[PDB]
Amino acid sequence: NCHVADLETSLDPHQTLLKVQKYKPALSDWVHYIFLGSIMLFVFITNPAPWIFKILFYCFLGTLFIIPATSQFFFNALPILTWVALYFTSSYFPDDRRPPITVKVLPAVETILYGDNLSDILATSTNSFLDILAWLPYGLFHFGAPFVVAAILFVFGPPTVLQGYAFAFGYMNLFGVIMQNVFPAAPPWYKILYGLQSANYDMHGSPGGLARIDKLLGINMYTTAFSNSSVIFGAFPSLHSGCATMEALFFCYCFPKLKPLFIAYVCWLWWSTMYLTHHYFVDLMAGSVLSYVIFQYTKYTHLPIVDTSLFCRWSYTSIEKYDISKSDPLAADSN
Amino acid sequence: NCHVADLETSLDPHQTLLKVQKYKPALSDWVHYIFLGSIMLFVFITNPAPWIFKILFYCFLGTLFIIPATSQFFFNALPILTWVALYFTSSYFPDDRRPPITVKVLPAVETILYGDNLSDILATSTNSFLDILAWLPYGLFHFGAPFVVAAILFVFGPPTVLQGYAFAFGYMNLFGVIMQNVFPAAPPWYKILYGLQSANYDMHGSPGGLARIDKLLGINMYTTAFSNSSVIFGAFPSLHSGCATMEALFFCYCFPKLKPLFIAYVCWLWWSTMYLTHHYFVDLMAGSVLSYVIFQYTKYTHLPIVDTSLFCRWSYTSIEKYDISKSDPLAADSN
Amino acid sequence: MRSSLLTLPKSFLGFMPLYLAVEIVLGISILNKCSGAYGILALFTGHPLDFMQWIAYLWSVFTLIVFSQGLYLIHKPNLLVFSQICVLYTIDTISTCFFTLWFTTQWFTLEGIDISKQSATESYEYTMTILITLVSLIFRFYFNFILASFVQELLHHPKYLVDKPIWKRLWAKSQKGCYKLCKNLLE
Amino acid sequence: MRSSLLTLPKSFLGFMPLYLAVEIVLGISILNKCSGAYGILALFTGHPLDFMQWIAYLWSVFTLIVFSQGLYLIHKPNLLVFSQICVLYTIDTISTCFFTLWFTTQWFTLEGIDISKQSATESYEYTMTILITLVSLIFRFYFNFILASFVQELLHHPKYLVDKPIWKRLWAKSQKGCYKLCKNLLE
Amino acid sequence: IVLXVFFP
Amino acid sequence: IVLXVFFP
Repeated sequence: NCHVADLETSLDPHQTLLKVQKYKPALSDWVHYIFLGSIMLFVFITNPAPWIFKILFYCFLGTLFIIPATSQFFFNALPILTWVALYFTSSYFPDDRRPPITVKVLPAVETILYGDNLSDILATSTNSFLDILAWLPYGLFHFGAPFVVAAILFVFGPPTVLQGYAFAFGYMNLFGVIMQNVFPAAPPWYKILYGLQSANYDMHGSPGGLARIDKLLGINMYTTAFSNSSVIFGAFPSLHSGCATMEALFFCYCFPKLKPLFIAYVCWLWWSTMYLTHHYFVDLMAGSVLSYVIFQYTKYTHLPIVDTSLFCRWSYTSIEKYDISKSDPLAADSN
Repeated sequence: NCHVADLETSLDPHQTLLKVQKYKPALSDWVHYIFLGSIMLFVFITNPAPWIFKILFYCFLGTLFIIPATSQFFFNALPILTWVALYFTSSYFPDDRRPPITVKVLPAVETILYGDNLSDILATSTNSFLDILAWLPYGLFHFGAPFVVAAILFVFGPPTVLQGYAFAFGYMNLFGVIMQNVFPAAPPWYKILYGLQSANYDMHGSPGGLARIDKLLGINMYTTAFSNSSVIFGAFPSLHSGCATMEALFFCYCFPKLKPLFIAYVCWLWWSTMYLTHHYFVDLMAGSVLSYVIFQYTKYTHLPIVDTSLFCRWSYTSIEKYDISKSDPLAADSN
Repeated sequence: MRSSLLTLPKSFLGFMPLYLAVEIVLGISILNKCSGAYGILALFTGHPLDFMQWIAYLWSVFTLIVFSQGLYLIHKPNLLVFSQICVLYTIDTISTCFFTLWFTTQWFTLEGIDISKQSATESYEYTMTILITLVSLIFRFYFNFILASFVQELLHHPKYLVDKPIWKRLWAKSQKGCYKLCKNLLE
Repeated sequence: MRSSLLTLPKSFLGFMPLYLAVEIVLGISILNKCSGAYGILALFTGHPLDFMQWIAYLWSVFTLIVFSQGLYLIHKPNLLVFSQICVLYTIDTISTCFFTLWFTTQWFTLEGIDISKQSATESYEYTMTILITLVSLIFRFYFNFILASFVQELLHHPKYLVDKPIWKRLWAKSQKGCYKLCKNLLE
Repeated sequence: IVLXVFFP
Repeated sequence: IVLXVFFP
């Protein structure tokens, strides 16, 4: 029997319920589940949608959570669902119950801590080749990357690496949404277009350089899609940068041999985001430090120890959780 | 040492945290705490009030929850707090996101299952003595009774009876508020005044006979206080009847010798509520059956076994939880 | 008079023993006859009742005393008492069906944009009325089956096994005959 | 040159060992010098920089290579390397303070009812600016103390104990002198 | 007190 | 898809 390798092949909810009978939590798990269920049911009550639609959705979600195979998948996916639900519900928050827009704080922190307005620096001179070079990681690889990371981490990573990936990705995006709602901020194209004056939630967003991309390949793909968005002032912390950093950290954790590639990818994505005038550098750095700390916790916790002689998941015959106490250089005088 | 009798005299949060380390839950407790924390944080996000006020309130509530003596008191009181918070927050729900008013369902169920409109029956002939006789249990003893029940159950009841009282009272009132928000209904004075036509949430409530009480003792105590309320269409289930039934059931549980007194009190309160034209009889019966089932659970669970030879709490030297399995008449052939 | 299958449950929705459910059933029933008590108050207040409501209210009080005996003897059975209760409760179930039909007939013979939305549609009100009436009727029938099964499984046992003015003669003969009836039906 | 009390923490906010915090500190620092890398891209793009920004960016890259060595040697210490890192990080802390003052000066020299509420008050914007700048500065100083303490408690041990062109001579002499400096300061 | 009215 | 825009 190769239990570690194989997924769950049982289909009876009784097993799940008896596991919940058996499982023992700690304060970590108490606050985890209390917080996540809190957000879930808050979204249930809020989020204007027909009550029958919402009841059916949550009932299907529950019966998907409770059946062992789909249970393990979607129960681990839980934080991602919380992120998505809270994001759209927050799109349905009321206009004058959310904080005022800070159009002056991000340029201040950036010019103070990093020299100049780096978005303006990288956008001083633009052309078509650079427009495409920025369009790729912004609009294509950003959206395709979480699923590719899941597939590659599932096959080539050790077992249960994907659980930690789901946990870290979900909590990163959740804290990102919470901090975007707590602290609103106008992205750089706002200073480019209007300048320094004060904003309000009754103005439409703008693409930036994706407008040039739209002109290039003749659609209107992005102008309409942006200019009626609800996260216009949602440019702190970065979520493009946070996601890119999380994906690259997990690639560098699972594949430690071809590592420079992923750092080059992240720098490509940061340049792409500040090229199209969608972020300040402090935005990307809030996102990146958030993702970094989250991943450090999740790696010196939950995540297992990768092996280097083993090809793919189905050749891993053990789960090995990291150990803070032994591994430290500043040991207990073991020799 | 008389551990059972004495309250908690430690004052260090470390003990509480180590208890939470030690404590082991079941699905009952998982759903309990998830649901209660869900409602708490939903109220936190909703309930328009200055964010600093709300943060201070919740921080004080937490530090009150975490210190052992006040911890046991207020942590057991938790469902009552959830009830109060959800009630006022629901007072702050938006006007057109809550169901339409049913001004025809309660009279229908009442005339169908109980003969006639009993509120009209008891209000056919009114005077001053009856006005006072109805004013007492509605406006005075109703408000004074939960605290008197707590005091008497604490002194004369066994230890931990008050925990079950807090649990049952809180969950009764919580389900009452939830069902009042799910299913709105116009109380009998609505049919008396307007008749059968359709309501809307932009009309003011009315006292009923408390208007006569106001005229009697010259104030304006009740007319103004009612005619700008937010639970005008909140007359199902009854909460006067639910509270009266819960208090009387606990009195009849702790004091099984002078029991007819409490039943007479409940019938007095039901007459008082249908006299002032504030409830239908189906209202009171929804409230009473809700309270009855809740108390039956809480008594054949959590609640301890009362003794009859023991005067007051501080003479109880044991806690004895009821036992379904042994006590049933339909036993396992024990003799 | 003869045997009959009459399949009955041995739990209240699976998750609870019979006797506790029996106590809950009796308590739920007693309350709903407090309403008859308030009708006899309609006697004093002045509201003019008619013969059908009088019958309903007096029958309510009658069954209220009997089911009060039942609620007293929950924890210590007595097969006469509970057989009387079971059959009297079945008769009361038939009477409840008759009276619900009578009174529903009674009542249906005797009866900008946002503000438009805030008031329930007539279809919704009729739907809720029918839902609440039928929920009560199915719960009545389930309670009746719970009582029947409790009496049956009191019968098939050991201990609980049945063996002054016209008052006591009549009441004790009523219980004995009712036990005979229930025993033939369920045993 | 002589001894000094210099009280230092032996944890990051109590709840974590020094070496893990050291790795986190180095990683947090390396990112913020990727910004200097993008300044050297400002070289190509066309934006005209001035000497102060050039100094900041080149110093950023310099310390970026050094702290990259640090991030490589986290799990296996090497007292030369980490002493170099500690002192270079302290010099960079002084330079960070100077540059933050310079650039704040730089920027402050070079700069119905509902809609009124939706826009932040100037006091709020200045408050947030000062909050975020100072949070960065205190976190910088705390990181600096973490590095110092890690080097000290690497010193007081066993194993971790220090004992081609002008390139390698210069770098190895730099590490040796820096170790001497740190050893005198902390031991 | 407006809950389940007493004075405020 | 409007989340973190792809097509709808």
